[PDB]
Amino acid sequence: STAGKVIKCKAAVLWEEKKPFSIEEVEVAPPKAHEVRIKMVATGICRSDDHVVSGTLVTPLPVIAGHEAAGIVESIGEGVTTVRPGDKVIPLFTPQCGKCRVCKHPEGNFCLKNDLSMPRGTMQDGTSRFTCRGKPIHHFLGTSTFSQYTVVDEISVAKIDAASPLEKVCLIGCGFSTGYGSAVKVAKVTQGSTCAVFGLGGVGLSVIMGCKAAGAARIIGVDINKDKFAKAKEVGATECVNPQDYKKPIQEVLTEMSNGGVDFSFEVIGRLDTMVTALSCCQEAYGVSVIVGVPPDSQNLSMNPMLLLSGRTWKGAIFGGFKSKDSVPKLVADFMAKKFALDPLITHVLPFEKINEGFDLLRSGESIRTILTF
Amino acid sequence: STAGKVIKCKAAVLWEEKKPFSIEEVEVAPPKAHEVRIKMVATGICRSDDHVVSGTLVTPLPVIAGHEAAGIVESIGEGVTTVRPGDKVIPLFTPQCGKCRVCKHPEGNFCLKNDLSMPRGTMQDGTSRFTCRGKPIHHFLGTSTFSQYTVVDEISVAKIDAASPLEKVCLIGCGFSTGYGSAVKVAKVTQGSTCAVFGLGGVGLSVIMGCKAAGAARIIGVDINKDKFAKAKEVGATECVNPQDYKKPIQEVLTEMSNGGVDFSFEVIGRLDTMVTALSCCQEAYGVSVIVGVPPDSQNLSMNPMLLLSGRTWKGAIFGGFKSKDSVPKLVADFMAKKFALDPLITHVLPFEKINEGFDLLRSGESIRTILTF
Ligand SMILES: NC(=O)c1c[nH+]cc([C@@H]2O[C@H](COP(=O)([O-])OP(=O)(O)OC[C@H]3O[C@@H](n4cnc5c(N)ncnc54)[C@H](O)[C@@H]3O)[C@@H](O)[C@H]2O)c1
Ligand SMILES: NC(=O)c1c[nH+]cc([C@@H]2O[C@H](COP(=O)([O-])OP(=O)(O)OC[C@H]3O[C@@H](n4cnc5c(N)ncnc54)[C@H](O)[C@@H]3O)[C@@H](O)[C@H]2O)c1
Ligand SMILES: [Zn+2]
Ligand SMILES: [Zn+2]
Ligand SMILES: [Zn+2]
Ligand SMILES: [Zn+2]
Repeated sequence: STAGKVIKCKAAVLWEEKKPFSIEEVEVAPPKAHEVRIKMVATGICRSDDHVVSGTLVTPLPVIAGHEAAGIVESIGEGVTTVRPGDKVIPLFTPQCGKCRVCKHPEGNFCLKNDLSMPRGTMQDGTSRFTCRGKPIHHFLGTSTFSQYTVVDEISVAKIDAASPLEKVCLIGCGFSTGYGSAVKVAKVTQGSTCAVFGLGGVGLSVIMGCKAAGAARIIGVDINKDKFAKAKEVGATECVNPQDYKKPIQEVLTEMSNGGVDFSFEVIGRLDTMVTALSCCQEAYGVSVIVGVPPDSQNLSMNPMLLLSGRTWKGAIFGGFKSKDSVPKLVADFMAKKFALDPLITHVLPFEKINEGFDLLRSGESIRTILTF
Repeated sequence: STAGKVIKCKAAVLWEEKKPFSIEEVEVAPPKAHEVRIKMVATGICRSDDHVVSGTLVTPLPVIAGHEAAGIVESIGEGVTTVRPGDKVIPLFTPQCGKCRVCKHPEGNFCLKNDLSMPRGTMQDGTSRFTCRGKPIHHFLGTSTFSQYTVVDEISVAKIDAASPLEKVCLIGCGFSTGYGSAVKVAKVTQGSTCAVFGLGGVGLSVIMGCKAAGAARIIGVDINKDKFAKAKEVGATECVNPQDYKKPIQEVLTEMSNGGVDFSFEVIGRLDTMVTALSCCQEAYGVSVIVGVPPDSQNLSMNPMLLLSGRTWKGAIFGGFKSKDSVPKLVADFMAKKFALDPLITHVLPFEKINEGFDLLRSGESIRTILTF
């Protein structure tokens, strides 16, 4: 609660890979010049947080993962000008300093002040703000939402409507924005088109939501988990296909289904094989393929360049192509006006303490988005 | 010679790979329904015809190669309505049937009636038209321009200006159009942008040409052949770099001089390695890399997908994204209106009979385009 000095609270520390999270008592230091201390309220568990544990996404340990949340400004640091104490807010794993090359660029959004290309696991000061035992804990994407209190650089935080249901709205901190943005912003799905979405998780279902918004005619969901097909159909999919039901490669199935290939295909899983399969399944001469999922640390993929030479465009995108600060509050507003629904993504809600259970639900396949409340 | 039946003439037949062309006598058969027989006046030597001789580009031998040329209609077949005997024309290696899904699509240009994805070496009806010695000979991309006379289907021929200079306009058959289109049409170079072009041959120089037309503020040329530089700077290049002069990876070099990467890179050589180096050297969040060169048959390239996750867009294109039949006439017009110059690309003009010498020049590095005359 209240402060101007070190706060002691509970956080979900990950000490080693492939191990459960240890909810421990951490000392969260006060915000410095241009930083804000936020009292967390809810956090969605995304597969990227899971990649940290399984070691697919290399970032320094010990660490406090988490990047999809909504909280409340507990205090403000020297120089802050964009938020104030008591303000509802959303941390931003993709920052927007407003000064670098990309921020200037009217299209690019992968801000040069991010901690994703080369994780230091720090505050921009190059310092940590957490300590457990006596040891300093790293930050994740300068967000670290698996904690009652976290401190973010102003560059990495966005003010949201005071009437927002922080428990719903946290999905806009990643899952929905990344997925919905891939469809509408990065691939620019056209009306009457035909799309194919590989991966029916919380981000994948969001991509389907975006294709429906963008007026697509057919939305083919693809997943090796038949159970996902209901939600997929409920949020827009015109049909779902399970690769395992077939005796021929899914590209062939998809091309034939779409008489020649899909207009837009999306990879929202994170593995080398589906990325290429998704590319190949779209129309050879003008199909667009967008890589949305996060692949394993240092793995290369092999592909035949003639796939491109014909006329195919392959892209990738972080955070749905959205300029972070500008977009999250505008998105939250659209939610408020009821232009899209988040409920369909939310399968579970557990108290933060049951964090490990939420990840088990993820990994087992019974959940889409499980929200942890504080 | 005029006619209504077989015309016995001369041509360069490639009987076996990695062997010179044999200039000999072939029998060119009269055009069937919707076919046009054409008397050739001039042809350019592109690297793709060399790929055929090297076996890098697989197409059934024996074959009569050649894809960039211009000539005059000697005769037409039953049902033709878009050309007449006496008309100047350019045979299109990328057809435009106007009926298929790609042709009806606003941006696609790779017609579904092309003989490039699965090369049969024939004509629309699956039958040849050339006989040498006594055995039938194959067609190349439906054009086969290294012959005094050839036959093409109505969908692979465009009528051009009756006043156009054929030993010039023949470069629009491939080299210019494909290179100019890659910049202007495919990548869509923006004014003020920083471009990079790997490979300074006829096709590369034309890409430079288009970048200038697009308003590129910086256009860097990369080549291991130092002697190409002058002609590059001459047609638009601002700088020229020779990878072999540095002790560090070319992408490091290119990313530093462009302060974090170029806006648009083009691969116009045809190698797996440079298609990746071109991709990496462009800005991570919004850079665009276009593949123009033709890779070796069934070779795959390895690459790290994070490159795309950042925000980069990778594309490829045939004939510069140009819908063949309607664009070629319009491009010839712009030539007539002095909108662009083809003269800097032409370093030699040899008699058709000296086709071998032309190829040797190409291969020795001291040529850009050699025009062969009939
Ligand atoms: N680009 C970004 O900004 C970004 C942000 N957050 C998450 C991501 C990534 O997106 C990916 C999805 O995240 P999520 O929705 O939270 O994940 P979630 O794990 O809920 O969904 C993954 C889905 O893919 C399915 N799947 C797995 N293997 C296959 C397969 N081989 N073939 C077909 N289907 C398969 C699986 O059944 C599951 O439903 C993951 O890699 C996550 O790290 C990217
Ligand atoms: N996409 C299409 O529709 C299309 C049509 N025709 C040809 C092409 C292809 O375009 C490519 C170029 O044609 P071209 O302009 O006739 O060939 P040309 O040989 O004239 O150009 C090749 C140039 O690349 C240079 N080069 C070689 N190695 C390197 C290297 N390692 N690094 C940098 N530069 C290098 C080389 O010195 C030469 O200057 C070729 O691969 C051809 O097969 C594409
Ligand atoms: Zn995420
Ligand atoms: Zn920035
Ligand atoms: Zn060519
Ligand atoms: Zn067509």
